[PDB]
Amino acid sequence: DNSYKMDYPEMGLCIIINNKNFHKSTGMTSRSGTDVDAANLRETFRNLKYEVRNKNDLTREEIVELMRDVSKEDHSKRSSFVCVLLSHGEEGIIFGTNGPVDLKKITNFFRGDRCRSLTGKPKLFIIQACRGTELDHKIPVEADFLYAYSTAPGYYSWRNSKDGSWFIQSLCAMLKQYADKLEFMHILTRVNRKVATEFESFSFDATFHAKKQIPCIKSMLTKELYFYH
Amino acid sequence: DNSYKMDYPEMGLCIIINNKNFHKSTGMTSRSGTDVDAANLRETFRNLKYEVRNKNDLTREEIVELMRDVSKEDHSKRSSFVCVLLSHGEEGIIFGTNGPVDLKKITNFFRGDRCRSLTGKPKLFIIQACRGTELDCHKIPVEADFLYAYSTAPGYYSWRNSKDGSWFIQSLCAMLKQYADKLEFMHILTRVNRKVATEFESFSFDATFHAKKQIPCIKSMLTKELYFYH
Amino acid sequence: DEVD
Amino acid sequence: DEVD
Repeated sequence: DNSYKMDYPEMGLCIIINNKNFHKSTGMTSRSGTDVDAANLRETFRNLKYEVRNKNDLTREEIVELMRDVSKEDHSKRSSFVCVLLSHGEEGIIFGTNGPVDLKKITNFFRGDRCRSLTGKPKLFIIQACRGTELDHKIPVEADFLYAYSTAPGYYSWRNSKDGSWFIQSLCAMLKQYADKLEFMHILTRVNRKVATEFESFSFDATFHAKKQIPCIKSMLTKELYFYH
Repeated sequence: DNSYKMDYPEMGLCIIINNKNFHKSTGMTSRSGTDVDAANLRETFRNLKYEVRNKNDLTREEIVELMRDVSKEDHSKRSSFVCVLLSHGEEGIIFGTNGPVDLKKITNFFRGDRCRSLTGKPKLFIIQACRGTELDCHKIPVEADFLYAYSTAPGYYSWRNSKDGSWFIQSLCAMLKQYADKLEFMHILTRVNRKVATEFESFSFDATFHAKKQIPCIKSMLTKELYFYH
Repeated sequence: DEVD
Repeated sequence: DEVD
């Protein structure tokens, strides 16, 4: 009734795209700490019984091909779909190693009318990437997507080179503690509070020092989502 | 701990901006059915014990001034703040009767560092307006504790029935009436998502606009669970 | 039905 | 701390 059916034979895929090293010509810096995030996510979603696939350092062309191919798999026996993007970004954009890709292009492959074996099932996109440079089918084709953004629209997102990103480390911690207990929006709300309260940047550069972050949940889900059943 | 404190002496303000009639020079159509929405919202939030203020047909200048003034009130004894916007729109924009205002300009007045009597309290913006023309077919961040309940997905038109009111506001009020005494707010809004997505489909003599669907969009920067009761 |  |  009010909750997604999560007792299909499989929970579904968890695709993790981990972009650390970028082509020199793009002028984008290496994302130290992202391997910590990727490993944390792999273990966290493994324990939720997702079929995890980790991909590292994909070009924009490889990202689009991977998403297209995954969207053409038969997900009939799968409850849900999860994609995690770890990269540089701007508003609406995630970076391949050699240039940007529109988030819309990626998510469009999974529209209710374009991936029929995921129609009516939750499709979760978890995005650790900047969104700018500020500091501090009788159902809709866009239905059943959830975007868990690391940061508010327009804002930078913070990544610690030793500890991993504020958002991903918090997300994994909350999933570990609460996935057997809380509905997903409430888990993400705990993530919001953790990031907002427990982190503040430290920098020798006054422009970047003492800055804060709030993640942003964007839900077009039509049911409650529990990882257990 | 995990839930916003909602037992201050007052629940807070509910400001409803109801823009129906637009200056002829803007070329914007009148929004038939919006009074039905405004009345439904007034009653719904009255029953949740909000101090409701209804404003009709405000210019862009009046919207900015109203929101500035409300942000300068002392909200110390209030649990929360709610603003409902009913108008034409595009992505990031809501229309005054004489032209657009950036949503960011409106919401900025209520930032944690700019409205101190609402710092740490939930600030809810409920928006019935188009977001484009696509058809479906301190030690706290200053942006923390905002919730945007959008009628439609980013980039998309939003649907309003001239007789019944808008799909989103109709559904929102129905779900608040049924569930505000028993469900957390994100779960209420999820029920609103399902209602809009499943129970409505446009009817038009124009093939371009016929048989179209809508999904609302919850954008949450809240840090706690929100229950209207205590 | 009309759009906003 | 670095930005993405």
